[PDB]
Amino acid sequence: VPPHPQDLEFTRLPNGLVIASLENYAPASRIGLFIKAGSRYENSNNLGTSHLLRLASSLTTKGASSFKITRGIEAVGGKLSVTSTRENMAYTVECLRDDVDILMEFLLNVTTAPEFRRWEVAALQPQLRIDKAVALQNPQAHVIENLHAAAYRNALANSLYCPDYRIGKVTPVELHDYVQNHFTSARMALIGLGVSHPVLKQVAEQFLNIRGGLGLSGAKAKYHGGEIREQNGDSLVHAALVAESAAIGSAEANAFSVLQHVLGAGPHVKRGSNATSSLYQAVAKGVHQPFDVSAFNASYSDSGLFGFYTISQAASAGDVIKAAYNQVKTIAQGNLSNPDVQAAKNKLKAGYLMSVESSEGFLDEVGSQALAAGSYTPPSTVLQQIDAVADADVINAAKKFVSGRKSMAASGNLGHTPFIDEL
Amino acid sequence: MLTRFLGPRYRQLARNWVPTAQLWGAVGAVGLVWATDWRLILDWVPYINGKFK
Amino acid sequence: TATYAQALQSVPETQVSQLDNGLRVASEQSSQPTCTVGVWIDAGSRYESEKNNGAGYFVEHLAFKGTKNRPGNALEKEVESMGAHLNAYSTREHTAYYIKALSKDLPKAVELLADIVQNCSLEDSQIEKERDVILQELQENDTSMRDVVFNYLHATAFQGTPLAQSVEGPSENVRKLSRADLTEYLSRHYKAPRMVLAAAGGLEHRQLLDLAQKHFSGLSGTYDEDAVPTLSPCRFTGSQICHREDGLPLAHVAIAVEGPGWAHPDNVALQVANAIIGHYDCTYGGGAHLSSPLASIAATNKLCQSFQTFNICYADTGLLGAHFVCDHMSIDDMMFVLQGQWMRLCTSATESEVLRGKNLLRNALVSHLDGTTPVCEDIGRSLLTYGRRIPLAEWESRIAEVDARVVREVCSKYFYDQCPAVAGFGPIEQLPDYNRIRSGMFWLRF
Amino acid sequence: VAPTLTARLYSLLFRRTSTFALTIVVGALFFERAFDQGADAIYEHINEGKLWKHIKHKYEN
Amino acid sequence: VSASSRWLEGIRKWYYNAAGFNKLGLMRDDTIHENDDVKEAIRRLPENLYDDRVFRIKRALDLSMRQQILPKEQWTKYEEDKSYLEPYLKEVIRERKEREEWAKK
Repeated sequence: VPPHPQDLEFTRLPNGLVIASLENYAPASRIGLFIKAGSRYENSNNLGTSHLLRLASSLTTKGASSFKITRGIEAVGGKLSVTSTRENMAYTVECLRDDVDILMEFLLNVTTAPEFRRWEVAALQPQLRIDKAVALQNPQAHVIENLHAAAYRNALANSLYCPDYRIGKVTPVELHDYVQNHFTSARMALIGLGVSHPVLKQVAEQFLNIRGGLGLSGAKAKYHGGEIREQNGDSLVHAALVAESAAIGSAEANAFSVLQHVLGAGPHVKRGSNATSSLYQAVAKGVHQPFDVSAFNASYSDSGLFGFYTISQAASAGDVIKAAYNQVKTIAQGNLSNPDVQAAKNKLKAGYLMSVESSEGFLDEVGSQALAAGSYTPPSTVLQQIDAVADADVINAAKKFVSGRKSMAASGNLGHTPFIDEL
Repeated sequence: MLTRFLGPRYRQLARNWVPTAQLWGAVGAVGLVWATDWRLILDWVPYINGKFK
Repeated sequence: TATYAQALQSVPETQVSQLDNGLRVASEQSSQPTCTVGVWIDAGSRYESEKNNGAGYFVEHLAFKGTKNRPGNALEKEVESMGAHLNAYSTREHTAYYIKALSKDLPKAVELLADIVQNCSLEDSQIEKERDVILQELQENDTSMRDVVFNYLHATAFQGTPLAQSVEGPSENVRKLSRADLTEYLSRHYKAPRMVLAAAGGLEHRQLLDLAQKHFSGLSGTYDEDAVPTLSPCRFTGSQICHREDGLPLAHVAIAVEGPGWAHPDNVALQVANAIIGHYDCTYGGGAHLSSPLASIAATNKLCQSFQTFNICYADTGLLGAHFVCDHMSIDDMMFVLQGQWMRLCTSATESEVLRGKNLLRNALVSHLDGTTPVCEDIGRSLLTYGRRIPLAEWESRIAEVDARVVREVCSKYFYDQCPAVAGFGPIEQLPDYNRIRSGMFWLRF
Repeated sequence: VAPTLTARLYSLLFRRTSTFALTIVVGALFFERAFDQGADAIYEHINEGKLWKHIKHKYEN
Repeated sequence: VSASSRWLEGIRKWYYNAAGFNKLGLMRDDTIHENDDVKEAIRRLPENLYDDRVFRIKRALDLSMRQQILPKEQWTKYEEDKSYLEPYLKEVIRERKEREEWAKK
């Protein structure tokens, strides 16, 4: 006999800040401050500033020295983590119910009263290089960073990791400027889990009334296209082929999400043939041995990148890519079932529901929604939105991929990896 | 300015090391006694009465 | 607003029910539209012979490749089409097969699990394809220094016992295991009183029961009797295995004393002490200011790339200790500091740090039990090892009772002047000699 | 009264280096006396030439 | 404010002149004994002050070597004597003291 739940409470303040909270009667609490401050807001003169910032969450603040932040949070066994995407930065803090108050305070201090002391910032610079090396050991991270650099000329082109030439060069004044102009009320959302609406609303009215920065979601990402190639010798070639798709929130985005499942995202069975994966079976048919494929789908506030990603031996790259590309073409020409779209819809819905099963997944979805839409859309209506996607919408998205100017990134021994020209 | 070492943890520290500091002193004592043949202290021990009277 | 303490009481009691088999069926109903169903089995590798070793790992590979009612790839097609996820694991002591799916799909999910766990089609052509797959996996696992060291540590700590064996088996067994071998291992272990159907999410316990009788009725009933052995204890040894290899760039070291098994009440105090020592990694923010002295000294002096304490549990024994990764010239300092912390805790543990340990442990417990999947797993595993589901309120009570005195008494019992099992791999010229590691397990101050 | 014997010695006295030392020092004291008298008596028996003769000359003081 | 404060101020000025670091172009903070708190404050100084501080010490050690002294006009004047280190030292101490409070509980 589980307790009857609670509804999420949502509130836009007149200054643009959003507050959302759910009272799950959980032993622990989760508070996140979501901010529209991701790397897309960086420019040519300050690249990497949002990286160093992401790594600077425990430097001294007015009201809380570094030592305190660390000892204080660890004394109650909680967490402080900052997670970034090209669009947002999210400061999440976790602890048992009884301790929300002190964690909330450190959170506010990290996000609204950072001091960025010269010497503490100088000591932190080398962490960019350690942090970046660790991310870059996954071939995917280089690829996706180059994919974005190749696709856009602008903001979404920026990297999530500080460019090497900037390591050691980002200044305390640049961190201060980045905070003052992006960490403002109209660009922020305070989400809570295991707390109460009045408390979050009180906190937001007392401490989150900051405004004097920039305004909307961008300078506007100008999709451009092109390709970046990194010779490597890794035995395995990683490649990503993509085209401009649709901005998040729009009906077309859902069509792309359904297309992603028609083609194939991750696996569902441990060590499986991946029978329902269109891309996989299509490559497998003519390629014998080590390989992987998956559709890729990135959606942003004012743009989107959809296509596929392949991993294969250096000599099979061309074949794998060509087989994959042709498979999409097949759906663009109309060869798409109805039970296929149905299966894709089920894969997409089951997965989304699975994505918000836990506190971490739920909180991130609520926070991102607050930023992108300024709303909270219940799982029922998301399931409804997915259902509205027709077969022709999926066919149309495929058709958009096939004829749109492409973008591509690839790493490995590229001797048999095609150039777009050749696709 | 030795007020740095005054608090609950240091008080807990001191206690955890007492049985040990006490047993180290028993070692030091018997050790001193047996090594100089401390007449005064030894004569009370049952055996080890190798000084008759 | 509810307190932490009050929230522990609000967690719905896990419902346990038994079939006329020995199949226990347990569930924790929540309000989620998603769920996780699975079968936990008291089968591992600690149950295997020597010639046989790798048997279950081999079955795991065949498990999702065809049943008699669902051939070659038909099963995959069903799981994938409903958007579900099918996974599985196997340790030295436990095997699991679980489906993560939408709540409506519970009937089908149990039905599939049943088919997989009983009517498995170990078809010759497939068992033959799987030997190449597993050998490749062995080649892969060799590159993971960390996986290697824990297999080494097990192999030395548990020398001539079944616990010294790895889950996957030696290559010679992979290439020789027959269908007969597999079928026999299945017959011996995959039987009702040794399995638990577990679920978590939007399900009512009766549904689970109905499904358990509907699709699992047909095991142990007309079965059991003679040929069902228990588990023999495994002697812990206490020694060292050093695999010198200067070609690898960082050394991996794993050291541990013998811990008590799953059952023992004192795993809680050990987990508190371990928490105080904690873990570190070069990507942690907060270097110098970290509470844990090991972590702090490791960060400032740059004595490692990572370290983690652990408390591994088996039937009546376990490995309690730490593992670290570091540069060739830092192995000695790293050991000194590690050992220095164990003794400090054995003798001079203070109160404030014990509250931190307890607090880190309350957060870990609850943070982990978040989502249908970890909870379902928790139910299945618990019943296999505890016979009960231990509610959070009880774990809280057990944690709450730990004070400094307990830590220094419980750490003393396991660490103070005991022989460790040491496993090293990589550039280990500076791994201290065994006698010296042994002499760091006690202190002359004390 | 044999396996548990060296076990008790370890449990009650050898575990801590405190007791370990205290015991060998308490153990050095008694041992000195027992070895001294015990060895004097062995040196005493194999001889009987020195001050066993004392009973005569003295006493007349 | 009045007669008394000026008298304590002139006594301080008198000690200053008698102390004689001014004669070697030194500033008060250049004479501080280097313990850890201080070593850290020196570290935390900005580029300019740090460079000026080394030149002053060098100028003095050089003078001190040949046992000479600066012309009177180049002596540092009291209260034109910038205590550049103080704020840094103060904060380093404040930081240490907090560590110390935490170490008691």
